[PDB]
Amino acid sequence: YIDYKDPEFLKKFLNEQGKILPRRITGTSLKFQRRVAQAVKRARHLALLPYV
Amino acid sequence: GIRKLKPTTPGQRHKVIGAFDKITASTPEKSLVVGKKKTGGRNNTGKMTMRYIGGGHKQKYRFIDFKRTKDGIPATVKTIEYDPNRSSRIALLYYADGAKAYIIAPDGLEVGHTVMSGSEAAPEVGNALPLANIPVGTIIHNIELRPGQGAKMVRSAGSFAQLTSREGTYVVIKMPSGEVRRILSTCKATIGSVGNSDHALEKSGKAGRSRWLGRRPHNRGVVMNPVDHPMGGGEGRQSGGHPRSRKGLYAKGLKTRAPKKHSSKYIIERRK
Amino acid sequence: MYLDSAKKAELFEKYGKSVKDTGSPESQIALFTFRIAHLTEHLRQNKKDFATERSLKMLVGKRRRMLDYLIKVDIERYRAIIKELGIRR
Amino acid sequence: MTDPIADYLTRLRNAIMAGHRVVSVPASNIKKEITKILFDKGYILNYKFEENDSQGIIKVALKYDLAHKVNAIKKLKRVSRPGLRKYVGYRDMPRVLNGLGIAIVSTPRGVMTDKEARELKVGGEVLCYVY
Amino acid sequence: MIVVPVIERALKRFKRKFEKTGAVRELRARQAFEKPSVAKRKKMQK
Amino acid sequence: MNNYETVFILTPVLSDAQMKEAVDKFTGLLKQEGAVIVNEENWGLRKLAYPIQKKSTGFYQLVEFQANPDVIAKLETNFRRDERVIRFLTFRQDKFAAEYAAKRRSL
Amino acid sequence: PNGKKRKRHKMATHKRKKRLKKNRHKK
RNA sequence: GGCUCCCAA
RNA sequence: CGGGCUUGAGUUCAGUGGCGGCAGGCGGAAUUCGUGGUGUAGCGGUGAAAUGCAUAGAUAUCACGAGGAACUCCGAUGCGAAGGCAGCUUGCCAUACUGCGACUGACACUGAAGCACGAAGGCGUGGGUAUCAAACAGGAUUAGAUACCCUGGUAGUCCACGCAGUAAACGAUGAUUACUAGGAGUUUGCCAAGCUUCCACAGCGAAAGCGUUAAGUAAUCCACCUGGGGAG
Ligand SMILES: [K+]
Ligand SMILES: [K+]
Ligand SMILES: [Mg+2]
Ligand SMILES: [Mg+2]
Ligand SMILES: [Mg+2]
Ligand SMILES: [Mg+2]
Ligand code: NA
Repeated sequence: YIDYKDPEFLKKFLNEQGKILPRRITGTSLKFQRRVAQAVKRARHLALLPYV
Repeated sequence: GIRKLKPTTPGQRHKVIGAFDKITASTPEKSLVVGKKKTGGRNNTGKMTMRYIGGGHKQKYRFIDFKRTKDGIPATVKTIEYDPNRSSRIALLYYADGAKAYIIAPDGLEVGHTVMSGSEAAPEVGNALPLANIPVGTIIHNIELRPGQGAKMVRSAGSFAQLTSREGTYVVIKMPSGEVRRILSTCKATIGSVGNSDHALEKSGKAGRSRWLGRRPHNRGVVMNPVDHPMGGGEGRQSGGHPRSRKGLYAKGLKTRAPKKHSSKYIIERRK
Repeated sequence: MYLDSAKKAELFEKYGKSVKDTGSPESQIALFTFRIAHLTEHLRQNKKDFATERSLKMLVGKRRRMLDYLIKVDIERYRAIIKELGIRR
Repeated sequence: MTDPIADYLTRLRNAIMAGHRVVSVPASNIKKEITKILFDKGYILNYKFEENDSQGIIKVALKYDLAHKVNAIKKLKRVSRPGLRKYVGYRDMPRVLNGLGIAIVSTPRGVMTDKEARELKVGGEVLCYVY
Repeated sequence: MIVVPVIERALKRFKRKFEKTGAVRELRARQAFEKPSVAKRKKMQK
Repeated sequence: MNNYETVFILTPVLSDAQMKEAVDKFTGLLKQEGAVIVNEENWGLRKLAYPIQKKSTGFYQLVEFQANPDVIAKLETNFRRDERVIRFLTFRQDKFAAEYAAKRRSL
Repeated sequence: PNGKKRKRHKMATHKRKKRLKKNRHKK
């Protein structure tokens, strides 16, 4: 369970523009990638990471 | 709801009336009603100043509390009742003080509920609050224009207004007509929209129902003589020229609001 | 369907010998009827839940097939269960 | 399952086509009789009946001609299917491959081949053709 | 929102950052409408 | 019952007294609804990633509790009705998320 | 997958729909 | 007389 | 017809999973309109232009205000009977797969009628109406242009309720059951299921090709075909 908190942890999977990196760029597997994307979007909703 | 009549007669083929599904009592409160006299559109000199008025069913006036100055006294909703004087229904209230009053029935207000007025009242449906205390974006009705003068604005069946934003001593409200205008934040409004929104779906079906409601036949101007109407005259049918009234006032797009009225300073966007 | 293990156990104890007999025709018929009623209550509010519909119909079909098995095997048991559940309508 | 006898024939046929040496089938009385008839007529190398907790297993070891790498059985055909049952008398018993094959038939005297069915003058249900 | 704080080196860096972001590709894509069937079949063919 | 975690942001204009008043109002509403409370936190002032209501800083509060699934709607109605709050979110946490939260509270 | 087979059906559909659209509004 | 039904109350 | 069994089937328990359905809340980017500030000679568009908008103050830029619609990256996989399903979150449902040392004991498969669901477009009533855009109007290109290109623009596209019942509704391949080779990838809970994609033995096929997700080997039931046009 990746927490929507720890935004500093969350930037590990983001690029310079704040977008979500593809699963092929890193080593993630599908379940972990889905959890990462969900956490990133939850934190964006909570205004913990920028939308742009 | 509505009830569509079956076409057993030609006068009933196209008749749709209300289902009266919200009314819980049939008798009005005796201390809050009084017999009302009719005008045939005649003023105090006896001259007919307004046409097409006359007859109809006898009616009694119901005292509606449009002011709601009993701040902080809770009241219980007793009955939802028919009112012949307005398109909406009304609600009977029993205050814990022992008073009784009639209010415009909002959509969603049920018998057995509690209502309150004043600043400390919760913003629930049926409660009356100063606009300074209403959360932004709430559907409202029965809006005061001046503080203490009583609700004037949003009263017809099914109608509602919206509090769009607040700007200090004034709030911004969007009207049923689509006008956006500024209202003093010390004026009061009631939470919720007026009930009986199916009132617009009713069809009279026959001329007799208009006669019962107290309207008299309206005559077109093109079927009069020139001495009676500017649009009358001619051999056979004729179009009557530019549409206008008996006094020659144009009836297509000519504006009649006074161009120097002061209230236009509070009107942001206009729509009729 | 407000269905949980406690309610299922209560139903199995009420219908069929012992509480561990989850597979008896009577126990299955009782469970099907219970969740059929609850799904009807759900649908009357969510009238557009066409997926909960036809799930209701598949439950009805399962109950009908169990009742047909009871017909083929022991008619008296079928009379008793439909009397105790008020099914026929 | 709709036709266990046809399934048994299909298992044998598929094993032969694939080139297997042993085929395992779920057991039944009529299937055991058919396996016995096949062994007696010389179409299969061997068979074994195993009685486990289920209905049992028939283990059949097929016969291959080492001279030509050709199985002893060429065609297996189901005749009387559930959708169309076929019964014949002893006078109208079929002859398979002009007498070079066999027709397993169930008769009131038991399950046998068309040759002994004709000899004993009994008819019945034509189960299958083998050659 | 590509930011290149700072002239030829700065301009080359800005152009490279824009190319890496791919703003011109998405702009060319957004210049016209594509049916979902067209997009799905293009993805399947690619 | 069910484990929930809500995070909400208040405006940076109120003081600590109004902090305590508002958070205690929400806590008392949950308690009246019938919820037990597991852990209340306060991240204080944080610079928002993007401006909200023309404001770039906020006050972050987190509450993890247990309740029947009927009190969430009342909680959101109160949240909307209160003009002091600007952004709220709630999550129903499963077994894995509750285990992670317990580890976080233990650490 | 010649194409003429579908062209003939397309022609027939065009003719039928034209007939119906011409017959509409006339009683 | 009351009762029932109705809305135009 | 009567009795028995547990492998088929179903019920229970546990584990795991999902753009599966319905309903309520919340959000940011972009676009349109209005108001105000700066500023003035063009903007827009094409193969090239014109129509169009602009000194009675456009395009551009900053702020205030309002409203509608769609959800970048993740993102090619996954789910659903099919049609289809993708911002976040919650509530209420449904369901698949795996195992159980649990239960019942053949309770099964298919299915003419019938019923339910069923893309887009279309129809009725009431809301809403920003973008795009049939019809329509204008400007071009042409021998003409009732088109392709450009500028406008109304139904419609959005929501609720109700009709309608169609599609290249396609894997152009009906549903069950059992069996029969290899390679290369891939999702999920522990080598192994349950899937989801490409070469390819036997076999099948007129061939292209199919090939354990068969178009192979067999059994059960349903639908449909019998030269083309006329003619759905
Ligand atoms: K008239
Ligand atoms: K005159
Ligand atoms: Mg005359
Ligand atoms: Mg004339
Ligand atoms: Mg045509
Ligand atoms: Mg077809
Ligand atoms: Na419509």
